[PDB]
Amino acid sequence: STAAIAGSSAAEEMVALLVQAGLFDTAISLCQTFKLALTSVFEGLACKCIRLQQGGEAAQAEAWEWLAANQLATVITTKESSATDEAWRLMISYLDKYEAKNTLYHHCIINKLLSHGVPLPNWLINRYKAMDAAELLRLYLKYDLLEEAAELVLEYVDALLGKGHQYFGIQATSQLVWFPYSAIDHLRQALGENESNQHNQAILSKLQRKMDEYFQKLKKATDDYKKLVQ
Amino acid sequence: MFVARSIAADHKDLIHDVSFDFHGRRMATCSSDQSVKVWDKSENVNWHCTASWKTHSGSVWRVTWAHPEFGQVLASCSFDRTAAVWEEIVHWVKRTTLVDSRTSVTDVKFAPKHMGLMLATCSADGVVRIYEAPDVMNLSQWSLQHEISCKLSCSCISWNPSSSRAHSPMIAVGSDDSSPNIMGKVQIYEYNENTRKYAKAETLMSVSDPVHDIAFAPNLGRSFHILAVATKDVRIFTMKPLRKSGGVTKFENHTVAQFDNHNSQVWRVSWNITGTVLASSGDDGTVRLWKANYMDNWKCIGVLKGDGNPVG
Repeated sequence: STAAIAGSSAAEEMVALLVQAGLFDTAISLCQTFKLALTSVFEGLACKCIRLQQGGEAAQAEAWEWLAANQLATVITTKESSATDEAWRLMISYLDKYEAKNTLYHHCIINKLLSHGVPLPNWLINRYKAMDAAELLRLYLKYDLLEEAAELVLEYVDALLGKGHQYFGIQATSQLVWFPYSAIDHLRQALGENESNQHNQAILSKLQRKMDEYFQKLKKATDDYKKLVQ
Repeated sequence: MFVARSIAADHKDLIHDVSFDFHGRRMATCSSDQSVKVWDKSENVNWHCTASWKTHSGSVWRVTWAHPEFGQVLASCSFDRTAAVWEEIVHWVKRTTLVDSRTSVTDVKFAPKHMGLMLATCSADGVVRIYEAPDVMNLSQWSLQHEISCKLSCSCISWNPSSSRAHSPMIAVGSDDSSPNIMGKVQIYEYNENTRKYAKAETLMSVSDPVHDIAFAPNLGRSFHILAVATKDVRIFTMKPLRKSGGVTKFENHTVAQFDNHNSQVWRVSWNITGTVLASSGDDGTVRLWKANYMDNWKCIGVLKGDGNPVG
């Protein structure tokens, strides 16, 4: 039926039907030719991955199949991988090769992953922290992951202080010190609504104390560097 | 017939840890002079040194041989937050230097072969990092996949040797922190496939004393598992999984043996190939072997003197 429909249609329509059927690599190529963005295909791939994460056996086998229609770069002997993990790697590879604006692709993947919730893996987390930590924080608040948000904030503070700055893309002659204050504000507001969990209050207090310490040290370093330049 | 062999070590400095290979013919001896020597066994029992090289400035703790199916792969953790992977070329050659850890990597353990080549490193910060090599031909590429926070200073790690598909991968993590009040220093982490991440399953609150070494016993086609914990006293536990999902299957723990016969701190615990005889070390300088009889009663079967002679 979609065959007849393609018979008399246009590019956007083709892309739509291909994504629905599951032929993703072809959709990718078509998007590139007409300069259409790759968002659709990345989102479709993310959907399949979420489906497999929590899905039945038949879905898993069909998944293996459509992977052969696409192109898996290498063969890995891991028994634990199964079809689902193979589809994950395919998506990852397609992303690396056909990449454009970073914000767009990562965004759409993360959004689709949080269709019904998912614990992101550590490699992805680290890559994102090294590129766009602010966007990483915003998606947390979108689905109310306050504790993870606080952990990220603490790690970013540590990176700005020189401890593992490489993992956050912080270059540091002090110059760069961009701190996302608005996000911290929103986090505090979310924490101070229900005000029921004692543990939450405790973690908030700890974070605040640590931040205050950070700021005093920042002020000392400030005075020092100002004196130096002068 | 217990024999005594005196092989001149040819080591300029104190030897720390030795480890046999899978088939029992190749062994690596790391020493305090920052050198790792590989001794191989000929047709005659005589051992011969084949390769000697310097590895790390930091104090090398453990050396782990991988399954021969993947090749002659070694691993060495050190004080300087590094975990190097070694491979011969036909001389041992460093392929990677895992340095994601911010604190001294204390223990390194290779994953059972059925999962793949997944080196695991625990560090003093309290984070267990499980890396993974995608292709065995290229050993320079290692991608971190799972980081497990334990909230306590890790001292030792041990995988579950079980290859049963029903038993999801499990890793045990100890805590050497001399906490005055905090108990539960042995934590078991299970892999939930649905969340594709490691989650805590059971915490052995009974162990309230610093844990020096943990070791799983081969399952041998049994419903329950056995974990040996080396603290101030040797303790053997039995974790029977409960009935049956969306989450970790809770466990039921029973302490079946507790031996304080060492009268000192138990530092090391290791099982034999079939998990019947457990050995233990101590400050007394003796290695006591423990074996269970037909009535499941563990008893000491051998003690050793410092000069090398056996205790009669």
